[PDB]
Amino acid sequence: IIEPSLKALASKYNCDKSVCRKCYARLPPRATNCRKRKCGHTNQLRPKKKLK
Amino acid sequence: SFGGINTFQQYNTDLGLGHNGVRISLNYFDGLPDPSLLNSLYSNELKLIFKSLLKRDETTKEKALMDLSNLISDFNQNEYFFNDIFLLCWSQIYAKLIISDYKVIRLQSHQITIMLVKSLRKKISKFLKDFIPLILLGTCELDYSVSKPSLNELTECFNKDPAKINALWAVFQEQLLNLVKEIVVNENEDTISDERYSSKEESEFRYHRVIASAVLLLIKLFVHNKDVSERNSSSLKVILSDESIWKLLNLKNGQNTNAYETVLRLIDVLYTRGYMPSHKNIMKLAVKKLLKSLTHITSKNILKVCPVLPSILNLLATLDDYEDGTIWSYDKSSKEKVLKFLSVSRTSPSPGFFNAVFALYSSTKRHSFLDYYLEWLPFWQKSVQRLNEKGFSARNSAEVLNEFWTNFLKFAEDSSEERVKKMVESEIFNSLSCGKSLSEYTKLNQTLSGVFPPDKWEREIEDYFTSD
Amino acid sequence: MATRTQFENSNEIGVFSKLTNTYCLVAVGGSENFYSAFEAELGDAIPIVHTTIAGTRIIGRMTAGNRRGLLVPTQTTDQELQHLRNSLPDSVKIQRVEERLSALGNVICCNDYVALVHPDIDRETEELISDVLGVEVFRQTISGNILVGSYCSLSNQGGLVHPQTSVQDQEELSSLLQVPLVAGTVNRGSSVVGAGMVVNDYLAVTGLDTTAPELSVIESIFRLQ
Amino acid sequence: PLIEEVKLAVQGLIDQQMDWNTIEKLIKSEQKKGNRIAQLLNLPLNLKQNKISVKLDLSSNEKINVTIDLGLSAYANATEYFNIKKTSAQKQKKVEKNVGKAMK
Amino acid sequence: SGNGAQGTKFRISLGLPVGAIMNCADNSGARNLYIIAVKGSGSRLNRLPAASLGDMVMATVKKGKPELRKKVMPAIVVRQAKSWRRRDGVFLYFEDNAGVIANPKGEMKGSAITGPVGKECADLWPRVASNSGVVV
RNA sequence: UCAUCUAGACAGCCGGACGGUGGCCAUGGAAGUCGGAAUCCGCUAAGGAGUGUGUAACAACUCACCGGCCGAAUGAACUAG
RNA sequence: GGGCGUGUGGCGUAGUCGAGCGCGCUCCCUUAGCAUGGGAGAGGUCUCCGGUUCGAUUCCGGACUCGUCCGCCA
Ligand SMILES: [Mg+2]
Ligand SMILES: [Zn+2]
Repeated sequence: IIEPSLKALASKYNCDKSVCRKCYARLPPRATNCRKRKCGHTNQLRPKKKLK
Repeated sequence: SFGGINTFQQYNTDLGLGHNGVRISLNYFDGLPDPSLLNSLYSNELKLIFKSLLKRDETTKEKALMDLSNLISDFNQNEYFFNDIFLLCWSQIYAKLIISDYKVIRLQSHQITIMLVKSLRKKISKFLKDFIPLILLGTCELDYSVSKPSLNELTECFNKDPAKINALWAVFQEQLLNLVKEIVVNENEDTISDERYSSKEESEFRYHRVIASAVLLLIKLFVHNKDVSERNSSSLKVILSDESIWKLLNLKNGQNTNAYETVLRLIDVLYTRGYMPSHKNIMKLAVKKLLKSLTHITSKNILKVCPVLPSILNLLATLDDYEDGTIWSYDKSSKEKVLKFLSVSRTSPSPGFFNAVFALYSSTKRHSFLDYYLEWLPFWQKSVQRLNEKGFSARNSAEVLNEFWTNFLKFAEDSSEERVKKMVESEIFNSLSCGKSLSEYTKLNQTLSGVFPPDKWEREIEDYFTSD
Repeated sequence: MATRTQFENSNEIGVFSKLTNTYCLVAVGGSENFYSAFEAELGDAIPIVHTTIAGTRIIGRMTAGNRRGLLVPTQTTDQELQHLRNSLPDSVKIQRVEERLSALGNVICCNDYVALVHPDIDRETEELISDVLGVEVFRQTISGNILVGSYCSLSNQGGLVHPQTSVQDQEELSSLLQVPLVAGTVNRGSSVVGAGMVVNDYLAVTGLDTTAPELSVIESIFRLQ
Repeated sequence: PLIEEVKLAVQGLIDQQMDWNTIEKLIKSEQKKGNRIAQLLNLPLNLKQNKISVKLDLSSNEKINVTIDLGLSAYANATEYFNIKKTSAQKQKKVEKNVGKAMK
Repeated sequence: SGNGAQGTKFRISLGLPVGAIMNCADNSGARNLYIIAVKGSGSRLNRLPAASLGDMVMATVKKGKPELRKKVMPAIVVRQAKSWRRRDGVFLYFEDNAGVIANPKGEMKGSAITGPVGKECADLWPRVASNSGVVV
């Protein structure tokens, strides 16, 4: 156990992201398009897979 | 950092050994420190030491103990670190640690607690009731290495005052008894040691070592406190009634007779106190078990069990006196067991064995336990013959033979019969004549000062010169 | 105690260490836990010497030790011999042995009073053992095992021998050594008991994989309680 | 209400990260001590599946072991049992229609 | 060597390539060992994997007892007979190639070793040093 | 091509987001939110017989709607260089 | 290598979405031989595992699998 607030603060940077389906890039959670050129700024995004 | 609540313990409302609001118990499953208390510890370093102590591997535990000791050594810097919360947690862990298989863990834990008492004197008063019984149990542990240092440290802690050490026995006697009860009655071999990591044996071995320490403590408590029997009778009865103390009286299996010896001492002490006479059931249970032990001694284990045999016989003689040999009456086959025991015992003689045998005879003669002529003499004669064939072989030989003669001579005196007199003379001559080098060992000759009138011995010397 | 120790992963402590009543010898290339076991258990009363014998980390199989004397092979250098002479107390005698078998811990199984040797040792080496160690010597094999030092662990109180040993050989060796002997295993069933562990009057050190019945057999036969 | 307390008690031990075997030994010890919660719990626990079996008196007499998921609320666990009943009833109704034709 | 190594080993001049037959020094009933592989050997085109003293090899019993023949087992080289240099600069060699049988962890299948063994092997394998008569 | 727009639009904060009514069937329960149908009034500046989270069912939170600040364009879908 | 088919009792072998026979032998009875017959026996995870079904050899998917067939150059 870390602490509940400290787990929230660490998960803000480590777990509450989104993943581009084409190029696996770690993206902002409210993003609409990937920031990478190689996937062509696609809008195929998924949430980052949580535990539990 | 630490999570979870001991909800079950709250329902239980039993503090076990602890009187400070924390359950303290020897068994692994319960009495573990509460997580909230662990969070409350003053420093991160303390928390880490505790986590390591909880972990099963010994090397990790030893390192943690070493770290804790280092922190205590620098007390002035770390006085802030040690707080009631630390003491409550330590008390719960210390109990588990003292039962540890590894000696180093046991020794270090004892040293650490003593240091805490010296350094935090007068602030550990609340916790003295929890700590003192455990410290004492360590000082009364069969292994010399754990016990001697621990006692020396304790004496030093109390400024080398004998009175203080004795006072401790008196002040916490009720608590000391509670610890004994917990080991003897509350615990079982399984509870003390995890089954997965231990065999059926070993688990038994461990329990027995711990229980032996409890008995040694009980004997010490009785000696130190004269009025213990009256004040704590109910508690004493429950500890005594349980068969666990008595199960220790088995010589068929087991590494040492030291534990068995401790039980014998307890029975003797109880008889001297009169508790055994006072409570018949406890006495009968003890006596029957002792008789069973006599059967256990066998030719295969005679060498191993030989030191304990003089002691066993001596206790029996004392018990026989009670109730006019009432002890033999309890068991229908007791006489047979004794006869068998004697036959096995005679083959291997240990120092002091003969004196015990005579003592038994002295108690038994008034009530005619053994026929003097049909039964006893054969035992004596065979014994001398055996002694002669393989006498010098051993060292104690001179002492052992001396003993036989002194004892046999007394036995012979109460005969008023020709056969006994004849046997004495013939055996004496044989013992001296085949001999070995009886004259040469001056001590042996001195110890065996004489067996007959002076002039006759001279006549026999005369025959040897006169012989072909 | 039979103390659980490893030599960097090795569960054979008799190979890398030699323990007597008066001194202890440990290899120079050892871990902190391995040194800390001997330092904590032995205490400050008994010197512990970090030594190398003949340029080798193995010292227990190279040397045969006693409270009165220490025997070293011919290949031991003058620097190692002088370091042992300075570090050891004045009571013990250190003498080089000039003998073909040259691995004295494997060759010789010895205690304070009586010793068992390899049958084929030279007579000068036997007299050298009897002189320096002050110990009476028998040439005997343990059920056909010529390496009595590797296949027996011996102390004053008792002895542990090879597990596959004839019972007649057990009472013969027990009567010859005047100590009780038990056939048993060490380090989760390893046959080499003398290489497996070291023992003296009050301490035994064994590998971590030595199981609890084996450790109980050790403390029972060596009377360490 | 009693069931919820039982669930909380088991959970606290799990949170500590205590060995599952040790936890069970503890339950047994508590039963000897007469802890009420301890008495309710059956000795074998399917911790791997997070299921605890708790004996419940038929009438506030005989106690029937009931599987409870630690994660779900006590009420929720009960609904799952109710759901099984509902599914069984639906199956039975379909079977009734099937039987007449099947027999022919 | 590899897994069961107790420490490292300085480079000894390689004397036993693949296909070499060495004497079987222990009392396991095997007479010779035939080397088919060397543990830890590198890869080069046309180069035979060669063994030195103290190395662990894979070997078959070509001559010996039938329950030891016709299978592969690990072995440890204890006598080399090709001269090699130590860091004190003596060039030394035995008069025959010899090895013992072991498991992959390194403990000996046999119980006693006949003849000398090298100290570079005895330091690296403790069971070999345990059952070894003379270490040079 | 649809919509909104100085009579205050879209983002961002803040407040309300209600009664008839736990609308009718159906379920051991399901009260806006397991489903089937209907989907209407009042008070309104405004609030769906409910957008989700949500409980055994509740309770609770949030929505799309209206309001203060902002003062001017903005939202959705689609087409092709 | 690939493709394709296959699989039932201790053995063999018949099977509609509703596991049978024969044999080895379990027992009992039988007979002028150059010795048999009769009557009751046991025995399946239908290769295996899922889904479907109302249940599945029987329906379907996966795996196993044994048998088949086809595959280089100068
Ligand atoms: Mg090539
Ligand atoms: Zn992308």
